[PDB]
Amino acid sequence: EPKRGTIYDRNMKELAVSVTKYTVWCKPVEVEDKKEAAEKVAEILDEDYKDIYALISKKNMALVKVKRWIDDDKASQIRDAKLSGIWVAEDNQRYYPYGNFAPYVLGHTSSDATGISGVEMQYDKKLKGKPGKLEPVQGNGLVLSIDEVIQHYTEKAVQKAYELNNAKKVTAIAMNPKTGDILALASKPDYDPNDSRTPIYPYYQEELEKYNDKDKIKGYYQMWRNPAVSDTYEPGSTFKLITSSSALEEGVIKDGEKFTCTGSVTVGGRKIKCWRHYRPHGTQEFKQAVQNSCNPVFVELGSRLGVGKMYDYIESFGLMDKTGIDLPGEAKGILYNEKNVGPVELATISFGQSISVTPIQLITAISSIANGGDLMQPRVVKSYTDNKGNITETVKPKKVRSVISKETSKKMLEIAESVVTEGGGKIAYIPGYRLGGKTGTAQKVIDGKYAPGKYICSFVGIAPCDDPQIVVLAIVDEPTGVSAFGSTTAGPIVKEIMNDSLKYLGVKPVY
Amino acid sequence: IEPKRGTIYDRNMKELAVSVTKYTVWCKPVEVEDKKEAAEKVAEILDEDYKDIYALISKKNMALVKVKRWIDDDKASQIRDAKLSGIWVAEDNQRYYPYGNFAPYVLGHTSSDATGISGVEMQYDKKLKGKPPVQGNGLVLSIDEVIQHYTEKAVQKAYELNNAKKVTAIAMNPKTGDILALASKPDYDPNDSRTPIYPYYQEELEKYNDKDKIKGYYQMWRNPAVSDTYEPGSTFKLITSSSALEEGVIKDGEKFTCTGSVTVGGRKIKCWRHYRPHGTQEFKQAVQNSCNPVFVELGSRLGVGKMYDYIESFGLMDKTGIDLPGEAKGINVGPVELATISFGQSISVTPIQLITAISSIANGGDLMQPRVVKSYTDNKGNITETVKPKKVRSVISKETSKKMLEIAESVVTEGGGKIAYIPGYRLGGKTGTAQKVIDGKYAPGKYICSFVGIAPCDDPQIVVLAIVDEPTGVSAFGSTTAGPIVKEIMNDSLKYLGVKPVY
Ligand SMILES: *C(=O)[C@@H](NC(=O)[C@H](N)c1ccccc1)[C@@H]1N[C@@H](C(=O)O)C(C)(C)S1
Ligand SMILES: *C(=O)[C@@H](NC(=O)[C@H](N)c1ccccc1)[C@@H]1N[C@@H](C(=O)O)C(C)(C)S1
Ligand SMILES: [Zn+2]
Ligand SMILES: [Zn+2]
Repeated sequence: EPKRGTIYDRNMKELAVSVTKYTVWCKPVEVEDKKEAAEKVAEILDEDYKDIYALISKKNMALVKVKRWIDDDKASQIRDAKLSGIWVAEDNQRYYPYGNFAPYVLGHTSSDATGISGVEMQYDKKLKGKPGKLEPVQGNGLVLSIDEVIQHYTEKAVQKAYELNNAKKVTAIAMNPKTGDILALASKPDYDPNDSRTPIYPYYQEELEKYNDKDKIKGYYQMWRNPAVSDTYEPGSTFKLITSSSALEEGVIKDGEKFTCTGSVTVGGRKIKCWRHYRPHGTQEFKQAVQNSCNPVFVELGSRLGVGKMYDYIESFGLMDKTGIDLPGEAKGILYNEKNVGPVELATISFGQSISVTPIQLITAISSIANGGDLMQPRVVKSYTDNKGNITETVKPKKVRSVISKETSKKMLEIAESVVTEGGGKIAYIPGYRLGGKTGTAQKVIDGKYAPGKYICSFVGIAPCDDPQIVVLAIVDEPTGVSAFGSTTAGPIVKEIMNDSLKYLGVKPVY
Repeated sequence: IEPKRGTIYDRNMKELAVSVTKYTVWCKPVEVEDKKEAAEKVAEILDEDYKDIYALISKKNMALVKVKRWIDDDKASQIRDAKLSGIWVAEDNQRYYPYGNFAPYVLGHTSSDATGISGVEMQYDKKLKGKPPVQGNGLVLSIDEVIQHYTEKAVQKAYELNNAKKVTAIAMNPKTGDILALASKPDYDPNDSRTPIYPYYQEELEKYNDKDKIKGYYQMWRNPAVSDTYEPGSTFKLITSSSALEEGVIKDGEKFTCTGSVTVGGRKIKCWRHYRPHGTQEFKQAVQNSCNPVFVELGSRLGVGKMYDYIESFGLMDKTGIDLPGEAKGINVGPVELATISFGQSISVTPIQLITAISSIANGGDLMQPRVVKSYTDNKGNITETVKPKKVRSVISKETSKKMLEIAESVVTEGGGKIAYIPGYRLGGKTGTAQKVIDGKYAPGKYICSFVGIAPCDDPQIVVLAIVDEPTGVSAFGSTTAGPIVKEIMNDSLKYLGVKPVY
């Protein structure tokens, strides 16, 4: 079996490496004195007698693995023990040196070192070594766009929010909007790629004993599923950045136009309420309606666009199609067919309800607003290496299309900054770093229906808005026992990741 | 009449800088006998505000007033044909750069009185100036406009891709010391030398009060390739290696062992790749893997004495004497400084010093004076004199030169330079990554990445130094940032130079 190629972060830190280890094997029948062998092996390996005894006493199993991937020192003690029916064999370990880290990027391999999830699978052929015969050649390596420092800050912020919000799931993606490079992708609960079948979060512990042995592979695939690329969700008010960009690009907002909030608008015989319908926003300039997250104003902009223009921009921002991200099992969101869209559906779409997207779709779309209107193909793999760590080839950023003009982009970045300085994203304000973004709080869809007390809260951030270098999307899925708002659950995630990442990146503060 | 300057040509006699005859409208106010009637006519012809023209011709206290500068020949004979007593037109030559925003750090530009204030325009101001009208003598640059276009294109692409503070590339003919190309982004347009054409310069000029704007101008105009110093990083291992081999301190088939670190006194210098040490290495392989411990050992075997002699001999302590203005001269810790110096840290050079040093390795060991001016012409475009290639000294033997060219090729075929590999073209070179020295202190997340290429290594015809200064949002390594710049320039330039592929 040949070693797989090494997977590096963008600073050439090893994230996944094939290392030559030794495994302790046993044929029970060939073991003369089982208590004696168990005690010798147990002492060498530093394991409890009763556990090693239970392994080498096994019935009807002709060949038993006693312990995988022991170091050379302990493997030499086993050999030199000269025990019967007990031996050591060379065994390639697929080792992930940062452990419970970036599992939904890296993925993992089966027993035979075949990639079965994440980058390990997507680039299985590129990573595979060339076999030897009774010497093997290590496979070519990969350099990710992922930065282990930003990934750490992302994992840390997401793990904190998961505990604090007692959430079903917390997910964050950090993107370079200029290139579409993923800097970080974290979701909790997650798994350790060093031990892909051992749940390390109670949630997955409880989910794996709702399956019999025959069907446990289904529970494993559930735990290995990348929520950033495979799950869909109604994005809430973050989609108001899409509606705003579309409205400004189409010229449907007059300069100095005042929009009046009375707390509701009637469409299709239904009242669509402002969140603050008890205390109407009254007269608003457009900037102030985004700051206020005033639903009726977005209903009006949706109507001025109509179903056709609205669906053109949704398609153009990439929200009806896979992003083409180089990870396995991407979904493509859920949207009502354009020609069956009624007035109430159109009105809700205008503020991000009755449309489902992946997190990757939504961050990719928002990144085009932060990149002069250019939609980029997201990617995780930036470069290929030989088996000695030498770069052989690097991948160019791919511009898919211009969604909006440079002028609309600049106006939107000025509006996004004002949401964080003057509006509903104030919680995420960092002095000197010109953070912009938008919050969402959306009732959760389960089996095509809106369930009660179950929300998805999100915040998308862009920094710095004068020259965007990082976009962060954080999603808190079903926060429990807390103020369930985008600002209070997800805003602190984006603020922490932005604060730590911009200082790591050396972004100069401007006060 | 300030006479026409000499024309500046590329080496294929394409015009890069030429004086063109325009016309200026003059007034002697005490002879405009019918002022606002005379100023109504001139206002239309020149299309002026009817007031701005009157205001100028009705000046009580001036013997001569310039009405409008650099007007076209139609309007010149229109003004002559109106035969007003106090108003005429005179010739007035304008400097034009037909390629516009192209090799601005080589060409430079002039002030309104046709005096050169940067680049070749200033360095050769005397040679270019006309007789007071006889047009001045012209220059033929070593610059090739085709290779310059390949260099500008590669450097602009890298500037955008890497969101860098700056990208700089020099192409040199190692046999002659001739500069084939010198480009840097951001740069400026010598046709309009005070209007920033890059956001970066738009920002840096707005930081000065209008009164103090000159420090801003001279910052936009500064040629980073001759005036800016930097820490070369591992490209310096080509100097250290050449020096080691020339002194003979490397034994034939000697093996060097990497275990992630060395001990050069109590202080232990570690390798850059101590996570997976390189193990046992032929010298070739130490250079391919850029193994720091090996170059420390080589440094120790030379001593401070011989190291500093070789550095000086390669010209790295002295100006090159390139014929451009404002060249930087450039910038204690015992065996520890000696150790770090061995791979290009705590040592600062200009890009022109470094490419000149590497060029001597690629030219059988002959250090050459670099030059941008190959020939002089008359005022009619005939060549009168060619500047001879000037050897400064032999730094190493043809033997050491051949060994170093074999190693340089192996860096690109087998080692850290693989990104730049072109089938048939025998490229060699070395990557560098350094932390940026600012006012003497290393920063955080601030790297200068570089790649020096030599091709073909069996008969070198071109050396290219590419430097990406502060790449942003991307992996900061010589190979990924600077390697594609050299590859692109080498690919386009070797075909144009008519280098035959050998498979
Ligand atoms: C966008 O997400 C909007 N959300 C809604 O209108 C929901 N139907 C809602 C959920 C919870 C409470 C009230 C309404 C606006 N943006 C939200 C946010 O920015 O957090 C909001 C709650 C301010 S309303
Ligand atoms: C030569 O430039 C060396 N560079 C360094 O030792 C820097 N201190 C460094 C920068 C980034 C990461 C680790 C160390 C060696 N040559 C470089 C190159 O060829 O680009 C290198 C990164 C392989 S280390
Ligand atoms: Zn409202
Ligand atoms: Zn080493």
